[PDB]
Order: sequence, then C-alpha cells, then structure tokens
Amino acid sequence: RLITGRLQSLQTYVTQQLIRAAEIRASANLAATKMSECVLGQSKRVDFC
Amino acid sequence: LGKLQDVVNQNAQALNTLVKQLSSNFGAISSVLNDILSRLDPPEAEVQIDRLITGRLQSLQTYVTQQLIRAAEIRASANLAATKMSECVLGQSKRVDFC
Amino acid sequence: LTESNKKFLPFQQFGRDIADTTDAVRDPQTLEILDITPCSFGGVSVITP
Amino acid sequence: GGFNFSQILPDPSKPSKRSPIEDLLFNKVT
Amino acid sequence: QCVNLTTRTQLPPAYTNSFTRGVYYPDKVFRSSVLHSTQDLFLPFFS
Amino acid sequence: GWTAGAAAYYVGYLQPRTFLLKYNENGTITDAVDCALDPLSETKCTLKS
Ligand SMILES: *[C@@H]1O[C@H](CO)[C@@H](O[C@@H]2O[C@H](CO)[C@@H](O)[C@H](O)[C@H]2NC(C)=O)[C@H](O)[C@H]1NC(C)=O
Ligand SMILES: *[C@@H]1O[C@H](CO)[C@@H](O)[C@H](O)[C@H]1NC(C)=O
Repeated sequence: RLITGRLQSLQTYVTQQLIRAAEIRASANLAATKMSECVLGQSKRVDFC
Repeated sequence: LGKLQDVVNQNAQALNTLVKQLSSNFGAISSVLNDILSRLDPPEAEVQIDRLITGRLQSLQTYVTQQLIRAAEIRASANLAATKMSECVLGQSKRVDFC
Repeated sequence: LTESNKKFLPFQQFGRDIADTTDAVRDPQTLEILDITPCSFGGVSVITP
Repeated sequence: GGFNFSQILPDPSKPSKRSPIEDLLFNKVT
Repeated sequence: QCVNLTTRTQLPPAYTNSFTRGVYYPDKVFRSSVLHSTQDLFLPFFS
Repeated sequence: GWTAGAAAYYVGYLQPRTFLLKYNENGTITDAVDCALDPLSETKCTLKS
C-alpha cells in the first residue's frame, strides 16, 4: 500500500512537471522568436515587440 | 535526422513498454490472468484479478497521458510548420531569422 | 498456424520476437516450425450519410 | 533561365512520384 | 577397490585469464535479431 | 612411475549476473555484453544496443 501510494505521488508529480515543461517550451519558443525578430533586426509586426 | 527519428523511437519504446507491462505481477503471484483462474477458484482469486486490473489500468492511463503530451507537442510543431508553409513557402516573409 | 521458413536449433521448443511474444512454436509430431498469429484484429466501424 | 529543378521536381523515370531528394529522405529514416 | 599414492614433487596450480568464455543458452526458446537480457548464472568476462 | 600424456583443463565458478545476448537471423548467440564489468559494457546493456 505504501508502494502504490508513492507511485501515485510520483506519477502525478511527473504529469505536473511534464505539463510545466510544455508551458516552458511554448514560452521558450515565443522568446526565441521574439529575440530573432525584435532583437536581430526590426520587426514589421505591429504590437508584437 | 533527430526530429524525424525521436517521434518514431519514443512511440516504439512506449508501445514496447506497454507490452512489457503485462509481464509484471503488480505484486500478485502470477502475471497472466488465466493461470490464477486455472489454479485458484474465482471466489478467492478475486483480489488477485482486481489488483492485476488496477495495475494494467494505471499503466494504460500513464501511456494515455504520455500520448496526450506527445500529441500536444506534435500539434504545436504542426502549427509551426503550417505557419512556415503559409509564410516562407507561400510567399516571401519579412520576418528575419524565421525562414 | 502458418508454414514458416525459419529453422529452429534442435534443442528449442518455443519462439519469441522483438516484442517478446510467443509467435513461433515447434510441433512435436514430425519437427516442423509453425508461426502463431492472432485472428482478431481491430474493431468495427459504421459509415452513415 | 538556368535554374536546375530536376532535384526537387518529380522524375517520370521511376513509378513513384517522388523527387530524388525525398527518395533519399524516405530511405534515410526507418 | 583403490590404492594409495606415494608422495613426490608436483607443480603448484597456475592462474590464467578467460577471454569471452562461459556463455550458454539460458532457456529453450528461439530468438532472432533481438537483444534480450536475462538474469542467470554465467561466467564473468576477463575473470 | 607413470605417464599421463599431455592435457590441461580449466575450472571456473559462475556468479549471478545479467548478460545481454545477441541473436542473429539463424538464431544463435554471436556476442555477449556484461553490466557489472565495464562502464562501457554497462552503457551498452542499459541501452539494449
Ligand atoms: C541537373 O542536375 C542533375 C544532377 O542530379 C544533372 O543530372 C546529371 O547529369 C550528369 C551529366 O550528364 C550525369 O553524368 C549524371 O548522371 C546526372 N545525374 C542524375 C542523377 O541524373 C542534370 O544534368 C542537371 N540538369 C541541368 C539542366 O543542369
Ligand atoms: C542462416 O541465415 C542465412 C541468411 O538467410 C541463410 O543463408 C543460412 O542458410 C542460414 N543457416 C541456417 C543453418 O539456417
């Protein structure tokens, strides 16, 4: 019973961390595009930078 | 190619892990449900079957959650590829360091 | 039980695969190798206009 | 005007409608 | 029946090194183009 | 006074250890990889390759 409880806690932690990883990946892609456009040149996209 | 190989290798190892899940006892005295039914009568073998069911359900829900994460990532990559198709291919994009 | 084209070493009875499933068995009658393939694949679907 | 597009355009010599580069691309990845 | 031996000059035992020896089939199944790991009594390499 | 020709035999002791066995298309063992001998062997047998 202690085993199955500890596995349940680790599984929900792994799911939460993987969701945070997806969110951090989306933010990282947005930041990389923002750097490559607004920083490494001038972006024509209005209200983006 | 890594981007075209990881999406296949991860799926293959997930399917292989799903196959490997049925070789584990989940704390029971046998892995296949037929052996317990043949060697023990069903009224007393109900807890063994139930723990096998809940272990297989936990494994399958873990696989489903992993597949949903992979689907979300592939959908994000597909949206990026669709935007690239619409801008970089289907015209000339003024966004520097994007095409 | 299909007729396979792979010969077994003369000390084995069963046979597994990459996915670790017993898909090859040797018949003890006259030493022929027979493959194992499940007969039920997938499910049903209905097309409606 | 001098642009060689046979590498990306499909070739009728093969029954498949694939360009040579995507032939190599399919043969590259398992 | 048996007889006893007489003491004499012998040689001390020597120690050598194995080179990828002591490997057998751990089970009686057929495996083709797989890389399967088992837990069984084997002889160590370079032992 | 006796003679025994020329012979030499080796005696080795087995230990409980995990081995990675390679199988070919014929079905015989071609190479074996350890997990508790070398870090390279451990890396090879943990990756199953
Ligand atoms: C376009 O490039 C291709 C390269 O694939 C050229 O095809 C080669 O042409 C040479 C010259 O005759 C041959 O020796 C090669 O065997 C050809 N290779 C292949 C894969 O076909 C083609 O000639 C070029 N076309 C133009 C107009 O420049
Ligand atoms: C081993 O496999 C090779 C490859 O097909 C084949 O040519 C050969 O006949 C096989 N040997 C035996 C003993 O089956």
